Amino acid sequence: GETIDKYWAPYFPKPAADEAKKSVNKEMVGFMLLGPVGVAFMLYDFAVGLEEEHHVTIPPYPWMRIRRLPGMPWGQDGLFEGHPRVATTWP
Amino acid sequence: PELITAPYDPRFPNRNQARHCFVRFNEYYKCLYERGEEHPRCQFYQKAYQSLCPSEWVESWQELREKGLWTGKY
Amino acid sequence: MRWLYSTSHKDIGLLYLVFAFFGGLLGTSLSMLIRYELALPGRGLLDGNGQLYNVIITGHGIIMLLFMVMPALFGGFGNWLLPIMIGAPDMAFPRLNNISFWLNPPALALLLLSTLVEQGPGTGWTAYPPLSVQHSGTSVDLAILSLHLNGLSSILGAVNMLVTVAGLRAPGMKLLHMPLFVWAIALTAVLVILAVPVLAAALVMLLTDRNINTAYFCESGDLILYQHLFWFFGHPEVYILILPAFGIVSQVVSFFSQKPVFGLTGMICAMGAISLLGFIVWAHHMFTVGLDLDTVAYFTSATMIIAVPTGMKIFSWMATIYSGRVWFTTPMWFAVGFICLFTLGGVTGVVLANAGVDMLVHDTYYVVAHFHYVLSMGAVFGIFAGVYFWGNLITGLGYHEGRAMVHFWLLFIGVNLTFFPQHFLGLAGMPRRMFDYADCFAGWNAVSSFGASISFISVIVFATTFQEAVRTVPRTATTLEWVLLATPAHHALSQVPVLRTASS
Amino acid sequence: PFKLPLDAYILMLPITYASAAFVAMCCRVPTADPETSSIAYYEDEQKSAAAAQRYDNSFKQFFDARIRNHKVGVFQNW
Amino acid sequence: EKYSHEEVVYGDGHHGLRKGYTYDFEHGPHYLQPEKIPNFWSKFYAGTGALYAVGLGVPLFAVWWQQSKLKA
Amino acid sequence: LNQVWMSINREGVFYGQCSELCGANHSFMPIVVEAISPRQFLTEYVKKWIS
Amino acid sequence: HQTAKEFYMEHIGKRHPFHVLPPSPWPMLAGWGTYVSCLGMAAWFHNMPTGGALMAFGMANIAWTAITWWRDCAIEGDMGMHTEVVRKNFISGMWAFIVSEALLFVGLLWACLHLGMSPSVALQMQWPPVGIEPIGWDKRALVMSAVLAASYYSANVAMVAKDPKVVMGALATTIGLGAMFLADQYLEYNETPFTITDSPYGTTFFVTTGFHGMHVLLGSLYLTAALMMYKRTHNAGAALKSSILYWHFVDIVWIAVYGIIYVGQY
Amino acid sequence: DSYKATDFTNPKYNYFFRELTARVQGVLLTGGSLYGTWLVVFGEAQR
Amino acid sequence: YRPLGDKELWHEAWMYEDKFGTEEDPIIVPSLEAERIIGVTDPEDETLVVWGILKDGEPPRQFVENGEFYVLKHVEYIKKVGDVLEAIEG
Ligand code: HEA
Ligand code: HEA
Ligand SMILES: [Cu+2]
Ligand SMILES: [Mg+2]
Repeated sequence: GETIDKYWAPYFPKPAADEAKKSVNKEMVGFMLLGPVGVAFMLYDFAVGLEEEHHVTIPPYPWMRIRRLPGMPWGQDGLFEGHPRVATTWP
Repeated sequence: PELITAPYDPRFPNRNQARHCFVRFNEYYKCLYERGEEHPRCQFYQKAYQSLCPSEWVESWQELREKGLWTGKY
Repeated sequence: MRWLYSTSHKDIGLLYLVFAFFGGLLGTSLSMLIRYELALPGRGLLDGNGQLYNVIITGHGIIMLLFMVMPALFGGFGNWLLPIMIGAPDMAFPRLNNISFWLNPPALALLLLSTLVEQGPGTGWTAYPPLSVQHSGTSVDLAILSLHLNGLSSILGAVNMLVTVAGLRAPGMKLLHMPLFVWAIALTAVLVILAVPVLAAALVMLLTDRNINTAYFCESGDLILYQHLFWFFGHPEVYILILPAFGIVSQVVSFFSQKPVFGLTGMICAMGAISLLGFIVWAHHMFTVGLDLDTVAYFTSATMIIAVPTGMKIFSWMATIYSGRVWFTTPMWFAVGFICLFTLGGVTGVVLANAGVDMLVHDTYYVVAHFHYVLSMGAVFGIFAGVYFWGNLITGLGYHEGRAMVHFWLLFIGVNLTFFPQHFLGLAGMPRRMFDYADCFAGWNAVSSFGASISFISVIVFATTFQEAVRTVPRTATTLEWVLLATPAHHALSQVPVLRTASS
Repeated sequence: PFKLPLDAYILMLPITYASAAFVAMCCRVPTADPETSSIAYYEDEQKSAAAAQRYDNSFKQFFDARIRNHKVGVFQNW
Repeated sequence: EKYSHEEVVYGDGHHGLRKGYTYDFEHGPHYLQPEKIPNFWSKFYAGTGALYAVGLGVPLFAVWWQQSKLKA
Repeated sequence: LNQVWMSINREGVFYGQCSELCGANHSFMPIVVEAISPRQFLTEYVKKWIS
Repeated sequence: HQTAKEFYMEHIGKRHPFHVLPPSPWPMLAGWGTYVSCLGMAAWFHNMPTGGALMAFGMANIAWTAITWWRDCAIEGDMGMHTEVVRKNFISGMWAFIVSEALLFVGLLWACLHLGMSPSVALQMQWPPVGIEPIGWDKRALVMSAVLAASYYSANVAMVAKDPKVVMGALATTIGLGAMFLADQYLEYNETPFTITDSPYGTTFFVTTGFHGMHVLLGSLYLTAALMMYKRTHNAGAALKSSILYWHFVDIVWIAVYGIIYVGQY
Repeated sequence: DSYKATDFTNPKYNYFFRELTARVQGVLLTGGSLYGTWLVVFGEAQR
Repeated sequence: YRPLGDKELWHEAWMYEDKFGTEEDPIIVPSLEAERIIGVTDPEDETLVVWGILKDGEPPRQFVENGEFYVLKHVEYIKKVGDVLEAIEG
């Protein structure tokens, strides 16, 4: 009950209850302007996720799949890369 | 006797002249596609890129053309 | 326990100073191999191993730039002196001040351990790709991780300094009554915060090029972008290392002239103008890389404007000594030697700032002579000026005056006869970072190698200057650290001093 | 923090000049010839030559008369 | 006791000489008292000699290490 | 592809080195330029490279 | 111990409003943990065995020491050691740290602007390179923009509110909207038709967005640690304000990242 | 009367967080540093 | 006292006094110990600062030329003026 924060408390006054609620309403107007619609579209996007497919193979251009060192520190393909898309045959 | 080299292209003003090399190399094959093979302008473009581009760059560009990895239309 | 778990700024500053002395010993040792290989044409003690020579110059340049000057000035004198000088009882974040130190022995250990791995990191202190990428193995990664840790140390220290200045000042003391050392340290902290993370970003790009097969500086990337980012860091870096030297020279010159500093607001505006212009002239290190003529034109015209505030500072130091009551001791000589020999290093920078002249002397020993003037006469003299000035306050030991003058004269003879012939070598066309040269360059290289031995012997004699101290009682001073006892207590400023304005 | 001394405005004139030159240099680069992400920019030879010659002439045309007069030095060394 | 929040916050209220110190550095008038360490000048010169030896001998060892690797 | 425009006033043999750090043998890449008259260049030297 | 608080009041507390710390062991352990994790990271780059394990061991040691340090800071904040001037010092320190991180992001986006605007002959002077399919702005990135703007406004709600329930709800809403940003970024990283080794476009995109996502994660963990301290005492002090400032900084960084990479195709 | 067992900053948890970790982590970093030094020095890179 | 507007409430005033210290009427500086460092500016130049040490039981002391005289007094509490006496507002 004799803490430093309480000891120096009267020398650092707070800068001066319904105005707080008015400010909360003012900020919540901008919150609800973009809040529910983004959550709704993101919850739609979580269910239209890894179901579509792409079969566009990419020719092995010199700027594609740089291998200045052999492989990667974790393995052969890239991280987070389920399906490589650059042609490994080329033809 | 007089020696003929690549002329100054106003389109390429910087000290790095790699783009002048590339555009002349591409204008040669565009001339070859459009205006025949023995047109004087195509020979002008050929001597123009041969005068600017290093031989290693050119041979890398024909191996990319032969492998099919050239992004030009023609 | 005391030196491992400390939260006091005075113990941490002393630890920084001892660390910086160790780094200076390492870079002195690495520099006798450079001068002992270069003494004669042909092959010396390195047996013609060029990769080992590149490793030696890279490690030596990095060590002397980052583990000697910055831990001595910014970390050593700033941490010990700033809270006493502004009247703060401690730092704003006392445990952040201990991690700002303790990230430096890991970085030094990584840098020294990269030399024993594979063939070492022979790239230069700038570490340009694709030479840094082409190095196979582990050494370059250890070197860049060492630079990352040292940059984190610097950023944490700068944050702690900037908050300690702004919020723990003595009552009544505004931003008009702080000494110029405090102003220099604050501006150095601002420069560190604005400049070091760009280097960190460039180094992360270098690791992703080396180990993740990315395309930053590569076949399909742009290698000039590395030089842009690195020198956008690196030109603020050399001003980070010289501003605390300016502050120490101001405090030393004002002390023994029995006078205040001439033009205090002009001094502060000059340091601010130096700090601001250091962020828009970085590309004078890139005149020969093939930039457009307009860019080179701007970077030529803007670099020479840095001459005006530095000249104002030098002339104000001369005006401070002017019309005073001057007593010449060992710190006063190191300041007079600073002002004399920093001017010699600064005027060659104006020559280098002109781009057409720089086409002849780029990557020659002319540049080496320039930056060993502004760093071995600018920062080393400033460091040694503070060691003899505040030494009995910091360490509790006095120094023998005769041996200190012997050390000053041996150093002054050694470093002048080392880097002055390198101007003539660089004008003639001797290139940098080479261990074998043409037969005609033998004479000035022999002279410079003779001078480096005198510099080494001067380093040896410095360890003999220390002796027992005499303690007296203070009454008055013009700065707060001279009314304290030698040594002060663990909690210096047991009561917080206040500044009272005179009444009517 | 203090009263700016009569020096500091004389410092601030070339400092403002250097800042304006830096801003103009950074601004004119995305209006230059090699900053085009296409090959079809160069197939219009009239516009590309006009743009690149305009990139040459500005900030160099101030110096053409003294380049022709060899005013390359402060003194006159023949 | 011995692990309370007050021990964390205000430290441990130790008074006097700590363990092997001959002077009180925490609460005495001087935080460094180099005239009270017994045999101080022997230890100072031994430590300075060790610092000089290591700081001048680490690059020599790194030169000898890299050249012993080639000569094999 | 960095371009340089150069015109030499007098004949002679001019020396140089490489001025960017590039490895262990950075010291040992010198440059020598031999300058001759244009009529000699266009009547004798270029006849060495006609196939 | 009982007189140690008495000694602190008599000699430090009653003289000035600033906090003086006892000796601490965590900076030394954090420094040597950085050393161990750097050795591990160097071994893990060049595919040495037991190198990734060493790097994870060092990073776990760093994280544990950082959590112990921050628990000590929260303990000292709950025994009333920090006055109002100490809390303003905390806010100023966070401002300086934010300026450092902003310059790091400026350096990161410098490379994106440089590489994207002038494609080299190695890319056959086409940006974006042929084969690379750019991620558009009229798709899931716009949903991320709306979500993160909502998180900005909800963190702005919690700064001015005085009801503890509204503050806790606004903090939880901002934390949950931040976690929805990351789980959607994971889906972008998995569905994208380019990798980090595919052109400077892929390199710059993945490095910049990865740094931004790691900052989103760190800000969300900071806001979460600020909420649990408000849950116990209904008083957070500097932990709430600094975390809201850091979250606003992340929201400001996202504006530049989106406008440069997703809109500008750089 | 202001501390629960669920509370992270409980005074009964101070020995585990502050005293045991100070020596356990102190020996773990020594062991990790020696092994990392030997691994980087005397190890062969496979990539 | 001087006007306490734009002053921090914890600054321990006496430094905000309306009195010029003379030899016959000095300024009494409170102290928690037997000695205390204070700082006096030069009356003809604000940029010049002199720090001195006052001792208990000593004659009045001047620090700068044509400046105030000061006497130290050892007290148990120093009035943190800004909430100590302007809250009293007597
Ligand atoms: C702080 C910077 C600093 C200092 C002091 C020095 C000091 C010296 N340096 Fe060097 N040097 C560099 C920075 C420095 N150098 C850099 C950045 C490079 C570039 C490397 C590269 O290109 O990659 C370089 C490279 C370099 C070269 C060029 C090599 C080449 O191009 O191949 C040469 C040539 O002679 C040289 C020699 C010397 C000599 C003889 C000294 C002598 O002065 C010896 C030192 C003597 C001293 C007295 C200074 C030591 C200071 C202390 C001991 C004070 C500390 C004390 C306390 C804290 C109490 N060093
Ligand atoms: C202490 C560090 C330090 C300091 C303070 C400086 C200060 C300056 N430097 Fe330098 N510099 C370096 C460290 C430093 N430098 C390093 C380490 C390198 C090499 C980097 C590498 O490793 O590659 C380098 C290289 C370097 C280059 C790159 C050239 C090249 O390598 O090819 C340039 C170009 O402009 C330059 C110029 C200047 C100028 C104009 C100043 C000015 O600030 C100096 C201004 C001072 C004066 C001019 C003297 C005082 C003024 C007067 C007495 C008034 C009268 C003057 C006039 C009327 C003109 N220096
Ligand atoms: Cu520079
Ligand atoms: Mg160079």
